[PDB]
Amino acid sequence: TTALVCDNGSGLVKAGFAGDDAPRAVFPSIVGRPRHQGVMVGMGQKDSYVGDEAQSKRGILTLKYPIEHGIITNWDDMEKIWHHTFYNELRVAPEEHPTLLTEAPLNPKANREKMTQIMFETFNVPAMYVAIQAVLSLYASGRTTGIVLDSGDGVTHNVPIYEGYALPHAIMRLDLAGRDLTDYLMKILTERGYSFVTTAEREIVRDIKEKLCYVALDFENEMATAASSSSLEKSYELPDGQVITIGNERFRCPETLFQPSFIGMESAGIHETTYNSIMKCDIDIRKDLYANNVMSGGTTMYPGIADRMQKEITALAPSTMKIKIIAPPERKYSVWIGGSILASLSTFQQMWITKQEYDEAGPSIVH
Amino acid sequence: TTALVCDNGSGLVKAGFAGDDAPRAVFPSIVGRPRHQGVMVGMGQKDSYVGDEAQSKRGILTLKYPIEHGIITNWDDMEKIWHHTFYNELRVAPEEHPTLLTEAPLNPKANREKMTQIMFETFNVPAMYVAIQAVLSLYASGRTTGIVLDSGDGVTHNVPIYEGYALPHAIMRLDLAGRDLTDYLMKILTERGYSFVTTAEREIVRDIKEKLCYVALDFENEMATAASSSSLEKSYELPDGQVITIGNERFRCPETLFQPSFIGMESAGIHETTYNSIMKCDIDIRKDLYANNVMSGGTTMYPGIADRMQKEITALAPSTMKIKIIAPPERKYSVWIGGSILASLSTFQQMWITKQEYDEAGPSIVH
Amino acid sequence: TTALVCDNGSGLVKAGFAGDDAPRAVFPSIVGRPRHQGVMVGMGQKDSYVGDEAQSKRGILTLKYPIEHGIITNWDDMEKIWHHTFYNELRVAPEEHPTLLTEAPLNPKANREKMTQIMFETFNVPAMYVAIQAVLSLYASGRTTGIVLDSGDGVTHNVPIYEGYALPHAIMRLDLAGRDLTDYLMKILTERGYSFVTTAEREIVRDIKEKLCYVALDFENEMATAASSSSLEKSYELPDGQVITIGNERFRCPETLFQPSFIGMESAGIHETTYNSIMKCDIDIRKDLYANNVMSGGTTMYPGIADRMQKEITALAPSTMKIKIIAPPERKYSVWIGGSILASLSTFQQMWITKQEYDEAGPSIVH
Repeated sequence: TTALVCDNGSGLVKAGFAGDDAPRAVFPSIVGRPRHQGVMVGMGQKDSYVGDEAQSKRGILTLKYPIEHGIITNWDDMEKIWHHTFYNELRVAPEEHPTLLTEAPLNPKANREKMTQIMFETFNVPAMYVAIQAVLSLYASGRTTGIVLDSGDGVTHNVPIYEGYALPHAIMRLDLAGRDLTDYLMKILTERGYSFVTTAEREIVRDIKEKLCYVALDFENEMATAASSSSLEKSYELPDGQVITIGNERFRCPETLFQPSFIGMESAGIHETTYNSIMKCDIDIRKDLYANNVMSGGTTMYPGIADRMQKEITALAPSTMKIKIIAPPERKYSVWIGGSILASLSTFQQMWITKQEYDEAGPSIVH
Repeated sequence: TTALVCDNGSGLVKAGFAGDDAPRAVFPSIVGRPRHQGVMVGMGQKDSYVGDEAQSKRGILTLKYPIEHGIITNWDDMEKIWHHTFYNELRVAPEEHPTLLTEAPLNPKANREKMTQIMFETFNVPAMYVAIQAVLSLYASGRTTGIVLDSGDGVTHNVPIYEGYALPHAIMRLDLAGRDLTDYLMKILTERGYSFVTTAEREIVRDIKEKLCYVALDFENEMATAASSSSLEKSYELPDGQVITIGNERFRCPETLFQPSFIGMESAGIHETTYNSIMKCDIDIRKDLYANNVMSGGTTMYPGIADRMQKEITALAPSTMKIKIIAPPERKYSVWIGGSILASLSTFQQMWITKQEYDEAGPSIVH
Repeated sequence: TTALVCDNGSGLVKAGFAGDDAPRAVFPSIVGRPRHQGVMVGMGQKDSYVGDEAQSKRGILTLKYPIEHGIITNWDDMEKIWHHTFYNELRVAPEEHPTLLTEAPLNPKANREKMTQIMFETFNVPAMYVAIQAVLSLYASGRTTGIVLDSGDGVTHNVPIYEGYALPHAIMRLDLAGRDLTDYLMKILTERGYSFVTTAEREIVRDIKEKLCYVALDFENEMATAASSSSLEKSYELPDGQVITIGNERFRCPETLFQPSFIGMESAGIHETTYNSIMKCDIDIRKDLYANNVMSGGTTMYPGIADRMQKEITALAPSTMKIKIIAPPERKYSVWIGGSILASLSTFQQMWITKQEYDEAGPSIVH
């Protein structure tokens, strides 16, 4: 009966049936093989633990994310993510639900084909559709115009949409955030003697990326007050007992979003990719792209944005033009709240790929 | 029919069929040749007396323990231990029982090979398995995680196990206790004029190590109250008639377990080997190694432990972490209660070495 | 007058004035307190012996290396290393020489500050500079491009440099070798019954790490010929009289450099850190990083490298690309031969920290 909205997270895969409030299942997408000798012999141990149990059994496994730089690294682990989610989380049969899957707008072909093809032949869903994650965040936002920011660990994208069409030549992909923000945080916590070399401990770094980080209002003046003796230093507690005190680096790591030079990436910041995508759109349409800048995803939830993002864009943009930055409550579930609206509406249900069409055309003509 | 659990004591060899309550036979493992001229001529005297009769015929023999510093000194005496136990104690035929043998985790190779090989070719058992003594104490404990302490006269070991695998690089071997505690007790009883120079009399020292010793709560303050006129002095009775009054040295000898400098050993105490083995294990796993410290063996049965061990570890360990020291009732039979659980369970019975495999591979591939 | 190049060894501190051939003084960096009771009463004994005399007075002391995991453990012993070297080895006055000190590229802050600050305030040098050990090995190598390997007991590093700039986001630190290779050698010599438990005896293990070890060409086939009766076994002689015969473990211990799983470290081998640091550098620059792989330090002097290192990298690297592994004669003095070239050249002498600047800025602005 009911359609299923399953979002192919970069993080953080999100799953829930059509409507209403939020995804029913969210989990960190990890598969982990056992890296220690089995001498206990109980045995009772699984061949590979998936999440969430692989986030409660850290250090006895070696966590490997299955999606890396926005591409699925191997479909052997990906299929196990899917199977684990459908059977032992959601508890639904594939033959009972038409599904809805997500992708990234600037991702290589035939990665959507191979995906679509494997999911139809392995799980035998009765119908399917694959949406780019940015378009769904417009439905979630409830605006009919604007530039969409889907930023997750680790693929960001910048898609401009105007009432009610998209401009093909204006889409910008930054590989700037967020797994590289995790790795950069791990490199600048070494500056205060906190060395987290192992795979498992890298998750702890990610947890400090959630809770303790913030973004500055003005870099130079936050760097100034960091030099002062005042308490920028916040004390985190670690599962083994250690108390970790981080200062400067706490606001330094997210600031990378405005200066990619810090992480050593040549590309221009969110600051400039916003401006340069708007100034690749037609003159008349720019008037309503200003004041319809819509952020989304989990990596836009740091405290110091959006009024940093606002002040930076407003400084580079032409004088005497109104700029408002639209940032929804609960951006982490934005894409999913999109998907729910889509699959419930008539009539584009009948633009979904159905099994009869798949039998005829296979991976051809997916576009 | 029934499998036999036979524990290769360092002491104190322990033997009993599979299940249930306790080993059927325990004995001090001594062989003794006759050190006096035979002029009685009855004769009727055995070429060498084994225990228990060699502990009732002391002084007419020279007792020689067959396992010394955790290694079997010669298999000529060891084979006589085995033969004596199977035939004139247990009263079982070797061809009727699959056996279960024990070893130490950090013991030289090919001492397990040579053992396995001699026992298969001499006693012709139909199947065999050799377990390290620490792993069996986990089965006895009924916990799935924790650091294991097998301390017997005279090899201790410290093995960390986490659900349900072992960490290879964290095993610590101290040669600190217990035959050196016997020898140290013999050296500090000389301080009160009790000189026990002969081999036989050394057993009497060992008996005073059992009954009269205790461990302090705080060394410095027990040393203080020893200087006081109050009765720390306890009167032991000796088989010849002598009444021996020991004071300070009564709590001094076990304290060596926390300060190896007293016996002149360079290595760090149980205090520090516990901490340093935990801080060689992964950060996430340390959280559940704290509060799963499991003691075992006969030399952990002194009265003043475990709350000395507790207070000392709790002082060196990081602040705000829960530490409980798990010390079973009847630790002297712990290993054996382990072995019983192992050989009764399916399926690792079919990971035992069988005669057909021994015919094919011999001492090769025992690992 | 003349500047002094003093290399802050992890081993093995190296010292010599500016130019020409080799360091004038090399020594094992040990401080040792006396672990036995002083009953001889001559007396004439020093409070603590430093090396070299602490390597001729082993067993009466407890040797403690002052640098542990690449960090200075306490500056009380470090200052005594420095004082001993300058006064009773080199025989130079601190006020007479501008000095040159070394560090590690991925080492916590403020460990270079605290060092610089203590050495300026304690020894009152008229000028100072602190170089990372890898950059100096490029000057020694005489190449203008390439990835630098500084591997000493016990911090390795992997720094890529291209004509004539460095790439910040490509530096990799492995804590894989070499004190852990010493400890691993001590753990696998126990497999042949050679138990070297004490601190002093650990030096003897280190000496067998120098002389008798080798690296395999192909692991699986060297493991095969080890199973054969052919003489891989080499006989070492020990200062007490013992003749030690080691076989398999002789080539097993260095092989850890290609498989960190053996020592239980989660990180990827030199094999993969070489490849993964090159494939984090820009596409155009990789062409000349291939064939400019430059090794350095004392722990790269084992016999079986570099043609193992070559064959392993050449197998993982893309097809049809020339790979040469540059390994200098006398790699143990490489860093120092670097330092000599640096301090002799104009003009970056005037980028050294001078006393006037230290008076003004102190430990601030060392970077």
